[PDB]
Amino acid sequence: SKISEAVKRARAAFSSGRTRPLQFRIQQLEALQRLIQEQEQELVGALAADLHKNEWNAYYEEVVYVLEEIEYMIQKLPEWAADEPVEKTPQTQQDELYIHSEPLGVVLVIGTWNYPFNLTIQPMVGAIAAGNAVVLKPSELSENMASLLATIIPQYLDKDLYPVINGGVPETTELLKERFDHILYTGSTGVGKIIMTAAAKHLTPVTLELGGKSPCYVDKNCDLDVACRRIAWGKFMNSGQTCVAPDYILCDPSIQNQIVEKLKKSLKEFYGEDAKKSRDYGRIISARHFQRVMGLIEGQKVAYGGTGDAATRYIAPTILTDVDPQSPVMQEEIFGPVLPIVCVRSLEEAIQFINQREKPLALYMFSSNDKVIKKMIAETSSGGVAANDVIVHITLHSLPFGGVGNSGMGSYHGKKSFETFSHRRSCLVRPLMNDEGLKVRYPPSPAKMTQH
Amino acid sequence: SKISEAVKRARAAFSSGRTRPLQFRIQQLEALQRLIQEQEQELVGALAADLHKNEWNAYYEEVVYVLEEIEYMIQKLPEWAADEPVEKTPQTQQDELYIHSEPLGVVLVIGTWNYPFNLTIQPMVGAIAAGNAVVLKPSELSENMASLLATIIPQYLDKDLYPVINGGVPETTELLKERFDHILYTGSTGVGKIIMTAAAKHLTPVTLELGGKSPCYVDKNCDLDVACRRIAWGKFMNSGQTCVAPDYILCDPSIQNQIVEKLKKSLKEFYGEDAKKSRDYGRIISARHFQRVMGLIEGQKVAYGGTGDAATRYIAPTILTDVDPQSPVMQEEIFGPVLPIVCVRSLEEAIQFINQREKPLALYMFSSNDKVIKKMIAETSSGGVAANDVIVHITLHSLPFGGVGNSGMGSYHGKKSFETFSHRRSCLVRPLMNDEGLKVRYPPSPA
Ligand SMILES: [K+]
Ligand SMILES: [K+]
Ligand SMILES: [K+]
Ligand SMILES: [K+]
Repeated sequence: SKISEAVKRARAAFSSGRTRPLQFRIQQLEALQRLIQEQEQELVGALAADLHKNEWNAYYEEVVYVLEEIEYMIQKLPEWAADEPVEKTPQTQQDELYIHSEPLGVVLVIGTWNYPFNLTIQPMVGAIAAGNAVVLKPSELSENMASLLATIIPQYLDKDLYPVINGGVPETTELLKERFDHILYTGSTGVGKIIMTAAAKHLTPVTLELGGKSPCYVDKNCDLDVACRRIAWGKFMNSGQTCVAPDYILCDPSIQNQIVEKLKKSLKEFYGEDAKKSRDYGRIISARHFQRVMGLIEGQKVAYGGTGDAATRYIAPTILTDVDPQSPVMQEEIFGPVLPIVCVRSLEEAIQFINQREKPLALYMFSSNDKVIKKMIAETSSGGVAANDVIVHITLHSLPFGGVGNSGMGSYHGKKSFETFSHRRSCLVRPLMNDEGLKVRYPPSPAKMTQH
Repeated sequence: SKISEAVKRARAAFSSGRTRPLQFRIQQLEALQRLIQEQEQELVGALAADLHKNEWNAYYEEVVYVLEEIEYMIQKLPEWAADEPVEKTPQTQQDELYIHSEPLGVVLVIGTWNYPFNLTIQPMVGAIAAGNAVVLKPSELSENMASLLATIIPQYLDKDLYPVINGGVPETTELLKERFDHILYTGSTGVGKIIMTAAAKHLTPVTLELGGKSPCYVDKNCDLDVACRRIAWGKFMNSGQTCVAPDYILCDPSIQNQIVEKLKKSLKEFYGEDAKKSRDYGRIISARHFQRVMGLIEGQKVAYGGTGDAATRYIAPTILTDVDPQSPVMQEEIFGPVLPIVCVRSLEEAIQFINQREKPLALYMFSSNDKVIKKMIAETSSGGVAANDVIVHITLHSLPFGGVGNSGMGSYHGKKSFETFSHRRSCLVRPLMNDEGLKVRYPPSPA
C-alpha cells in the first residue's frame, strides 16, 4: 500500500545515517523557516478556509510559535545533542560518566484540526531536531491545511524522511499498524487509548495531548476588569476551539453578574456588537461540532449570545449563568464559544470540585492573593497552570507542555521536545587497566562477615 | 474483592493529603531503613531459598543498592521537591516561571523474581519519595521473598498506602483492571506489551524494564586477562539471571580461544573446580527455566561446563564456541550461566550485527581504543552502555537506568525516580495589573 511504502522509505532513509549529522538537521529546520516565509499567503488562505482565521491571527496565534520554535531549536541543538557529563562518585572518579542522546528512529506525528499548522509542524520540528525521520498524519477536518501540507512539505523537506499521509480514520488505523519508534498524538481521550493500545504492540513510547475541561477559578477580591478581559480573550479565540481555553468559570455567586458584564464589555470591544461581522472571530470547524456545541446551550439560562447560524457555522459568544454541573455543557469539553459559570462558595469548594473531576490540561486561577494561588496549585493537579492569565503558559520555551492523567502523558516544546524524541542513554566508560579496588567484588566472598 | 479494597484504601489514603508533607515521606523511608537492618537474616534466608544466594551477595549485589537509594533520596528530597525556577524572556520579566513537582497518586510496582528485593523495593523507594501511595505485586516465582515481603512491609510501613498484593498471574491480571496513576514493571518483552495494553484502558503512564540479549564486544589487542575476569563476573553472578548480564560475546576469530582460556581461569578462581560446591554460585529459579536453559546447550559445542543437576536446578558455568547466530541460544535472552561466543571479522560487522537485532537493555564493549568505543556507541542504540566493565553502570545515582525499544521505556534510579513518579507541572504566575504590553494581542487586529 501507499502507507506501508512511505514508512518503509522513511525507515530506510533513517538507517542510511543521513539524519545524524547536525548540519543536516539544521538544513531541514531552515527549509521549514523558508517554507513559512514563501508559503505565508497559502497558509493564511488555508486557515481562513478551514477556521475563518485572518492574516494577523493566523500568524500571531499559530504560525509565529512554529517559527520561534525552529529558531530556538537551531541555536540550542549543538548543546542539546552533546554528550552530558554527570556527577562522579569516588568509586567512579577515574571513569567518565555521561548521558548520550540519540534518535529513536521513525516518529509518527498525528496532528489535529484546531491549530492544524502548529499541532502538525511544531511537534515535527522537535522530532527533526532529535535526528528522527518523521511521518505526518494531518487531521482531515481541517481539509485545506491537510491538502496544503501534503503538497508543500515535500517541496521543502527531504522526500523519504518526512512523508505526509493523506486520509481519515481508516488510513490512520492502517498507519497505526506500522512500526514506529515514537508516536505523538493530539486529540481525544478515547482515541488516545486506542493509540496507546496500538503503540504497545511495538512497545512504542507515546506523547498524548488529550482532552479535559480547563477550569477558571475567579477570586472574589480581584480586579475583574483585568481578569474578565484576559478570560474572554483566551476563551473566545479560534471560536473557543483551544485545548487550554478556560472551559468554564468557578466563582462566588456574589461576583457572577459582574463577571457577566465585564465579559460582555470586553467581548464588545473585541468583536463589536455583532460578532458575526468581525474578521477576528472564527467559525466552528464542521457541521458535526456545530450541532454538538449548539446542543450545549439548550436548557440553559443565557446571559449573552446563545444563537448560531448553521450555514456558516457561526456561534455567537455565549455566556451561561448558574449552570448545573451535571448538565451537558459541564459534562464534556466544550471546544466552542459557550462560557458556563458554575457557582461555588469558597476556594475550598472549588478545589474539591476540580479534584472530583478528571485532571485537566490547564488550570486557571485569577487572584491577587499569593496564598490562594499556592493553595490551589498545591491541592490540585493539572498539566500546566497559569495564574492571572490564560493560554500564554504553553508558548514559553522554558515551560514544557503536556497533560497528566486523562489530559495526557509525556511533554514537549523547547528542550523537552528534543528529550522526548531522543533516547537518553547512560554511559560508563572505564579504563581497561587492573584495579585492585574492584577485587572486593569478585568471588570467593569473605568467609567471615563484617559490620555494615 | 480484596484486591479492589486494597487499591481503594491506598487511593483514599493518598487523597487525604497524608503523603504530601516531606516529613511523612522521610518517616516511611526511615522505616524502610529499619526494615532492612532488622530483617537482614530473614532477607538473606529468603534469597538463599529462592535463588541460592548467600549472606554476602544478598547484601553486596542487591540489598545495599536499596539502602544507598534510600539514604540518597532522604538527603536530596527537599531540593528535588522544591519549585524549580526556569529561564525568563524579556516578555516575562515581571512573571514567576517555575516547574512544580507533585505526586501522580497511586503507583503500581510489579516486581520480578531474579532480584526480588531490589526490583520490588528500589522502585517503591522512588515512588514513596515522590509522595505516592504504592501498591506492590511481588513475583510468585521467588516464593520465599514474596511471602516475607507480605509479612514485613505492613509491619514497618503505612498499612493503607503501601499494600502488598499476593498471588500469581491471575491476581496480577485482576490487579491490572484497577486504576493506577503509574505502572512500573520489570520482566519480559511479551508481558510488557500486556502491561501497557492494560495501562491504556486508564491512560496510565508506564515504566517498562524489559528484555534483550545484551551484547559484549571484545576488541582485538586489548588486555583480555582483565576483560574476561570482568565479563565472567557479570555473566555468572546470580547464575546468569541478570537483566544486564553480558548475554553473549562478539569477537574476532583470532582471540576466541584466548577468551575461552581466560574465562575458564577466572571461573576456577571464582567458583573452584566444581561450581556446585561454591557458596557464591547461584541456582536457576524454577524447573521450567532450568529445562529451558539446559535446552539451549543442546546442539552447541561445550568448551567448558555443560552439565546440570535438575533436582537442585544447578547448571555448571558453561562456555560455548563458534556459535551459529541462528541457533536457539542466540535467538532468546539466555538468563542463565551459558555464554556463547559468536565470531565477527570487524568492528563494522559487530555494529551491523547489533543493529540488525532488537535494541538491548545494555551494550558492552571491551577495548583500549577510545575511538572504537565512541564509534560503537555513535552507531548503535541501547538502554545504557558500559565500556570495559559490566553491570556497574545500572547502580550509579547519576546514571538513569532504563531501556529503549524492546528493552523498554521510561527510566528510574536517583533523581530520575523522583521525576518518573511525579508530575512536573509548568506554572506561569503573572501580576493581575493592567498591562499595555499585552494589549496588542487582543482583537481588533490592525491592518
Ligand atoms: K547535552
Ligand atoms: K575477592
Ligand atoms: K558451534
Ligand atoms: K488591540
